[PDB]
Amino acid sequence: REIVHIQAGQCGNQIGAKFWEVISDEHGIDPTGSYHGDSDLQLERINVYYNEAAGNKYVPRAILVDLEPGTMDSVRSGPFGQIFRPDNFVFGQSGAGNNWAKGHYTEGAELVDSVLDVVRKESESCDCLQGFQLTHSLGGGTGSGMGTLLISKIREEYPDRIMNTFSVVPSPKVSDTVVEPYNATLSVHQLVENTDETYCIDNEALYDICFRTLKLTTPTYGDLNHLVSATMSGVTTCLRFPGQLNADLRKLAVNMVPFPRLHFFMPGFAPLTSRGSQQYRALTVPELTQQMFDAKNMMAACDPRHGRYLTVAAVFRGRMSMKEVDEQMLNVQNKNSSYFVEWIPNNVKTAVCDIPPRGLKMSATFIGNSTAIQELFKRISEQFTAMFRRKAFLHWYTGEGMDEMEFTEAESNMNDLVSEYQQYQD
Amino acid sequence: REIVHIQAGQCGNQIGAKFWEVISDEHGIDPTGSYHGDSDLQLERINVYYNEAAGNKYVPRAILVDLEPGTMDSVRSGPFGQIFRPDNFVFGQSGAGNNWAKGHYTEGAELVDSVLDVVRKESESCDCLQGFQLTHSLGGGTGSGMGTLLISKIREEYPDRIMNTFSVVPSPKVSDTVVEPYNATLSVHQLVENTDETYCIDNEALYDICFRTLKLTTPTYGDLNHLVSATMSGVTTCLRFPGQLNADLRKLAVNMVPFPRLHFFMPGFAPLTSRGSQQYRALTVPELTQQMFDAKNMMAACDPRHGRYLTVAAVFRGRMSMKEVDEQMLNVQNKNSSYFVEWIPNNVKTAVCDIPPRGLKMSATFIGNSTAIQELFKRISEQFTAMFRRKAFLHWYTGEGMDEMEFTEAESNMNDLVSEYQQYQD
Amino acid sequence: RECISIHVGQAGVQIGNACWELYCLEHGIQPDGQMPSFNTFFSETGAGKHVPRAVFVDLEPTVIDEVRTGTYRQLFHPEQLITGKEDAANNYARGHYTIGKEIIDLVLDRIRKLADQCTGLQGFSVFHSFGGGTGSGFTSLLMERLSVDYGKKSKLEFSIYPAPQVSTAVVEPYNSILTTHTTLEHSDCAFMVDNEAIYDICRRNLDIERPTYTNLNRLIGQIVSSITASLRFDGALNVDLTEFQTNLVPYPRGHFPLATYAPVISAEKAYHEQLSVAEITNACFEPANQMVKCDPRHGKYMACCLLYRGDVVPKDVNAAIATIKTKRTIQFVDWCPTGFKVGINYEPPTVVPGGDLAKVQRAVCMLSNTTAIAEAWARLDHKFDLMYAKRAFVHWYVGEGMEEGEFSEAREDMAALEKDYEEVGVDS
Amino acid sequence: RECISIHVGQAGVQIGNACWELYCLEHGIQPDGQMPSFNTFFSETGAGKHVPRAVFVDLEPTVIDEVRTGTYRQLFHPEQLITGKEDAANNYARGHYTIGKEIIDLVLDRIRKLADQCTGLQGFSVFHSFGGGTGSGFTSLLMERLSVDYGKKSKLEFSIYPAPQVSTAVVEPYNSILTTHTTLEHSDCAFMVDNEAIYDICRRNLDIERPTYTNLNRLIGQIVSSITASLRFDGALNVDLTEFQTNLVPYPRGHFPLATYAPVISAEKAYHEQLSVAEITNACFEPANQMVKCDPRHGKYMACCLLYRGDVVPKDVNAAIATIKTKRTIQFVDWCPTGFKVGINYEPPTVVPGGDLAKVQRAVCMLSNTTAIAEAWARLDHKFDLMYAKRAFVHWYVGEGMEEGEFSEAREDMAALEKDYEEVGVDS
Ligand SMILES: Nc1nc2c(ncn2[C@@H]2O[C@H](COP(=O)(O)OP(=O)(O)OP(=O)(O)O)[C@@H](O)[C@H]2O)c(=O)[nH]1
Ligand SMILES: Nc1nc2c(ncn2[C@@H]2O[C@H](COP(=O)(O)OP(=O)(O)OP(=O)(O)O)[C@@H](O)[C@H]2O)c(=O)[nH]1
Ligand SMILES: Nc1nc2c(ncn2[C@@H]2O[C@H](COP(=O)(O)OP(=O)(O)O)[C@@H](O)[C@H]2O)c(=O)[nH]1
Ligand SMILES: Nc1nc2c(ncn2[C@@H]2O[C@H](COP(=O)(O)OP(=O)(O)O)[C@@H](O)[C@H]2O)c(=O)[nH]1
Ligand SMILES: [Mg+2]
Ligand SMILES: [Mg+2]
Repeated sequence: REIVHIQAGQCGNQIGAKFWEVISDEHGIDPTGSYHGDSDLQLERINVYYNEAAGNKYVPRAILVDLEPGTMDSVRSGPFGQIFRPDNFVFGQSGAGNNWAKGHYTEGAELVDSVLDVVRKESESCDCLQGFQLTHSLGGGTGSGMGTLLISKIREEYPDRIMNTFSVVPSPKVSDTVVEPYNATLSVHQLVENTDETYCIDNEALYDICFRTLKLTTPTYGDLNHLVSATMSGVTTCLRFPGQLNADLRKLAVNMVPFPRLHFFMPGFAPLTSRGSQQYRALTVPELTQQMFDAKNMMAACDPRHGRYLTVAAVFRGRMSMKEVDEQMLNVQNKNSSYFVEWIPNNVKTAVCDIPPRGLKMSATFIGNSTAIQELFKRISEQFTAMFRRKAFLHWYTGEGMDEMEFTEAESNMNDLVSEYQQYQD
Repeated sequence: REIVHIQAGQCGNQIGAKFWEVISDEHGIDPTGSYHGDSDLQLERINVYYNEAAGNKYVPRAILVDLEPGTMDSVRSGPFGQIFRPDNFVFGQSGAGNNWAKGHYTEGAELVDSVLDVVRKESESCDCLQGFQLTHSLGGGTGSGMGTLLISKIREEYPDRIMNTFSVVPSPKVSDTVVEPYNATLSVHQLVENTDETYCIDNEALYDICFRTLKLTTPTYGDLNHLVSATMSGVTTCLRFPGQLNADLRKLAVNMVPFPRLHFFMPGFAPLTSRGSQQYRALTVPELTQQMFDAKNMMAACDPRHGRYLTVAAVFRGRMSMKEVDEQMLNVQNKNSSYFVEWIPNNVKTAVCDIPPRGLKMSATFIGNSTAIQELFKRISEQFTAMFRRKAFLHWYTGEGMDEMEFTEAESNMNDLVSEYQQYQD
Repeated sequence: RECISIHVGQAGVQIGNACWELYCLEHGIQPDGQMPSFNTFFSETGAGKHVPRAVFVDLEPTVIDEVRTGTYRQLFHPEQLITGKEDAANNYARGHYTIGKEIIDLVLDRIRKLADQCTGLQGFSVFHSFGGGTGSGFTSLLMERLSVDYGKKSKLEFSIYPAPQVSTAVVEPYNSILTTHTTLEHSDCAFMVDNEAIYDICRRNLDIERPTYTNLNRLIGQIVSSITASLRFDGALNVDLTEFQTNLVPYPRGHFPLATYAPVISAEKAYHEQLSVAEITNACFEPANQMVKCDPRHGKYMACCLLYRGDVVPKDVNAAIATIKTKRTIQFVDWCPTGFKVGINYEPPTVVPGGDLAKVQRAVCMLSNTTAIAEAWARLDHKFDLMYAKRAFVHWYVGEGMEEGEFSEAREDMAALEKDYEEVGVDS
Repeated sequence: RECISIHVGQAGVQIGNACWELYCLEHGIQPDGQMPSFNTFFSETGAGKHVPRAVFVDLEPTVIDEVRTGTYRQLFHPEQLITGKEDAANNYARGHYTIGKEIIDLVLDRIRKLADQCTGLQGFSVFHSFGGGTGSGFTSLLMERLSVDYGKKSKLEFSIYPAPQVSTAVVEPYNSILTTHTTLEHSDCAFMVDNEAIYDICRRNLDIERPTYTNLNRLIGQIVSSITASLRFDGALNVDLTEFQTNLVPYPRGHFPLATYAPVISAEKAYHEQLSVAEITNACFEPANQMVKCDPRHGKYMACCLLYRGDVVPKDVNAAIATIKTKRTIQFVDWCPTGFKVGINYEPPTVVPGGDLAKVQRAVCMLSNTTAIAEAWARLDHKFDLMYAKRAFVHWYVGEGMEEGEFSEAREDMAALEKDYEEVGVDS
């Protein structure tokens, strides 16, 4: 029944800053820590993410990890940085510098032991864990590097808990680190087989949505990470709150994974349009389904109609009829039958929660597992190869002891995921 | 049951500005978007042209298209530009410049894909489309050029929907573009066989009516496009509202087209006289029929008594007896038997609606298909030939890749319509 | 002893509106169905509400919506009110085939439901128009199914006869020709009236120069009630609908009895004038009260049925008949002796409050089958021919799957029909 | 004369919520249990509070908590409300085995406690869904134990039939196939309904285009009450649950009678319309009121049971039966003569205040076993096959200890079941 969340890397720490904000919004918990809500449900299932400390203080069940105090400090300095206890800030001193080898292989490795100890302390604080969630970037040093290391140890300690992670996937246009594909390649090599599932977030796609449908001209990462948190929070609240359908994360995982190795997801979100049009929108189930199916409302820079859909999850929040939902999902399946895989009859699955997100009447979360995902892997693998041949920045990595044959195997493994998507693309 | 309207070109955009104004007048819809009427019928069949968006907002089911933001902006700036959603403004940047080749063949072609996507989104928003209507100029770059391109694709997607268009036909005296007959020729070549029907509006004739019977000395295009919208709105309201006769657009199309290729129409309108005489007018069915038959009340610069009438539609709005209407139409047929074609017994058909246009007790719309129409084609074809031989401005067109043999075929096709009118003129 | 009314198309439904209004007027039926008091047409609920056993079909929502928003919306059961979304467009090709054929199954199942509600289905009658898309298109489609399921029940049709001078439907000849082909062969009897002729009646006998359809249909309703309400009510000679068929249809082709109705008199014209049974029947043989523009003197009679309301004594009727048989110029076909059906109901004639017709104490309806009808077909023949020779409007049918041969064929069937009239005209 | 209701899973419990609400409506039971007035289902306390003899199982706290916070939280005994912490995840492998198997012992002991409270346990019935983790997983686990301890008691199951078009559970075929394997062999009879078919009922007979599960379960509750409340109440022909089993199950396989219910009528549709017993039963043989999307005309009937509420006279029933036997197109299997069970209760039909269905004076429930069910299995066969051929999602079961052979086996058992339907279809 409970979940532990660990954030890492500057990305992960800033995403989590919005995530937790939202969760407390959902439950009426003040930036200082106490509960000042107003709904029974708000406290009722609070356990999944909060420990109530003496005084009616709620402690977010999460660990903030970094290798630079300053980022942690900036998190702590805002509202909701006060709700986190000092003991959840685990950090070192001297960066990682966006270096996998430092993060995973060497220096960051050193910190992980202290992180894990706190993890253990929290695992004991829970009655019964459902699972763990981690937030991070695929091409980052602590985000992926150190984060991955941690994941391998947590999974080891808890094989029976859900291990998932959401991660920022290097967008085709904006890479920061020259070896960002290298770090990503290494994380695939480690993560894929050490996780139950991973979500693919593309900032470029997010920037398109924010202007494309939301028509906004000023977003920052906090605004885009709001959208990220909308999908993350969407998933777990249902599990938390009363609904109609089947509201268990593990069951979601079961329904979305047809094969042990292909567990990559494309998140999307509805409704998600500018205020101008809000006066011209109608709120129906087909309306949400139109926004959910549309590739432009995906947060991943993929194109599901290019690939084939293996699995689709449609999560609904708010009062909807069962009939309408059933029929519209069927219609989707029918009309987009050319994209769905024939091996899975009725490949579109649903989940229904009766609690709407604060401020909306209804909402829906799109989760997909298509073959289209392989295109991201292909882009990375290719870029990787070029760098691999030149050893760009690999003296930094090999200087910290990372061996090229390990990287070679990582490359293969990327190619293996692509070939397996092809094996089920048919 | 529903209709989608697309406006294009500066002409089309300004005509539509009046058209939609009128439709909202008909239903009591405020310039800002909400419904503030007062009749049951006003909302009852609103679906054909409006989507009700959340908040009792009505969205006109139409797309505004241009290649210059400024025209679009001017439309948006007035009342009823606020009722259109931003998503219905599809435009590029850099004109067309009244160049078919740019509009259709090259640059405007690029935009059409985004237009069509929105079209598709609306086709899904409808329950059941009856058809589509487009407003444009025959000699214009985006009006005809880009507009035609769009039509060919919409027809392709929906063979089973009504495709009609109203278009400004180059008046003998006022052409703006030197190659306006060229653009028109090309549009015939493309449109005639890619449309179910097209209406022929002559501004010169309109300027004569406004002074001739309406005795006005200040009109602008908005006043003349009011008259245009009177005929357009006249047609669709009946379909929308309760009547006596047969109020379906498709049925109108069926009754007015005797031959697959000859579908050109001459709109006219009654009552349509100055206020002075309004104190000396009587309102009877023969009164309307006198105004309807009279060639001077036609909006097309043709002369129906010069040619032969193939089909006539008389649409009536307001309470009239069936007897009177029947008898007067018969009388018309009888007295003007020398103009009607002998192959069609009782060539004058009627349609009756019981709802009068706001402010009038009664009104009638004249729709005709005569052979006289061919005279317009003849004027254009001739002018075309001269230009064709000289290639006036064809370097602009051939510079954008338009081939002269395509134009040659276009010329033939114009001549073919004339010969077919002759074939049924007898 | 039950029957079903079927209203297809605007014409069918708007006429029906008048008809059911009149039946309400016949018994004092409230808009909600409450009747304080004719179960041959109506089905009773435990609230004492009665439901008119009828089906309303329109492929365009509007007219049925007109019903749904009027007073009689409470009377009609929502399932009786059947509507599609799109029209036939004046066109058999869509009415009978492409469009109407999709909904007809529903329609039939509502009919069958009512047929199961009937305990002794005597039969039914269909109200429509010869020129329209649903009016004639869909209509024949229905007959195609009803004649299978209800093969032994009365199949009476009532249709508006296309006015020779005014018609709003350019392909009406084509529609009507196709219906001939398909209705002749399926239906038992089709009756028709001409709105133009009716206008002349309104202006000459009612003195009204402003008739609308809402006037025109009241007059039609009168005629219909004489044969529907009053034939179920008590009289001397209680004539049934099956009896009507058995007394009006002489051949297995169709036949097409035309309506004539006298009295049609304005209130002022009723003053200062005393009608007798005989005088009313004199009026019935006058061209002037002929409800179809076709000259009674042109053709020869084959059938004739006179149905009486109110103060009618058979004694007087007998005398009247004697004079119409011998005094008039009514030529009749050899085949027939003058066995004219006399229906005599004690049930008085009724008048619509706020209507045009005067309160009368007695009334006579006349049905007649005359050879002059072939001229009506001749009208259609040429109108069809003209269009068909040019092939004007042909693409509006061809695109729906119609065949040109079929159209020729249908014309030929009409020609055959005309020839059979020719045959009957030849006395033998 | 007692029985136990068992509600497993959300579907089981939320349906149960409607069911127990209806039983409260049947007798005027207050949320606190106070009843001023059916002890076959209820156990009485000295306060006059009655406890519904039922067990509620959910492995996720939430739904039971919904009960615990609602009005009926006072009605239910805290021990009846059993909850785990974690879910089955749509998965038999956890529902039947890994997770649900841990709590089941508690569950059984509460059942046994109630069995000891029963003095004359007639039997019980289990509410669940064919696709879910607890809905079908745990459910069969329970049957495995209940069939030992209560081997001679009624083992009736009610389950939601997976909609062919909409399903939220991607491995539902796999779940349902595994249940077939284990339920066929243990249960006595399983009934099922299709929410999609129900939606069609709601939109056509109730005229509602917005059904939620809270509507859908009211309708289910109606059907259930007819066979649960009214079978314990007085009538002409008082039919027991054991009698139901003894009159509905023809073979030792299972059988799966499907529900049909007529009247399902909106208040406005009830107006202007008079239903008789015969008319209601006519509706019962219409595909249109079939609660499962499976065509009654496709298969052949094997069993049929009609249960009557309110104003039903056997006299009329007899006539109705005569016509359904002879008028309809109902083909039936040789084996069977038409001995259709007629249950006739004087107990009137009841309606939920604020519900959609009209107050009716009489009502008929129909159970039927048709050969068309094999097509439902065919649907599952291919859905299973597709997944299984690719081995999509297989790791979610394998990791819990499931065997691939087992899955093949279960499919084969289904195939055998289909073959037995084939057999029955062959007349002999
Ligand atoms: N007497 C009478 N004739 C009518 C009435 N309404 C229409 N008609 C006539 O019937 C014909 C009109 O048919 P429409 O209304 O065009 O068509 P429809 O038969 O309802 O079916 P669609 O073509 O598909 O709309 C014309 O000949 C009219 O003169 C009416 O209320 N009374
Ligand atoms: N009629 C009806 N069907 C329902 C209801 N709730 C769910 N269902 C259907 O039953 C199935 C859903 O099962 P779930 O809710 O996912 O699962 P569960 O069986 O409760 O058990 P878990 O999978 O472990 O949560 C779907 O086919 C739903 O359409 C309900 O209240 N009424
Ligand atoms: N959405 C999102 N992406 C971020 C944020 N911060 C850094 N990123 C992305 O993360 C990548 C850089 O890795 P970084 O987080 O600096 O690595 P680390 O800090 O060394 O673990 C780039 O692709 C950025 O676009 C953020 O707050 N939101
Ligand atoms: N009635 C009418 N004609 C117009 C309007 N605007 C331009 N026109 C006519 O359209 C022709 C010019 O084409 P234009 O609309 O400028 O082409 P485009 O804008 O490049 O697509 C001329 O014959 C004008 O008389 C208008 O608002 N009303
Ligand atoms: Mg559940
Ligand atoms: Mg009509």
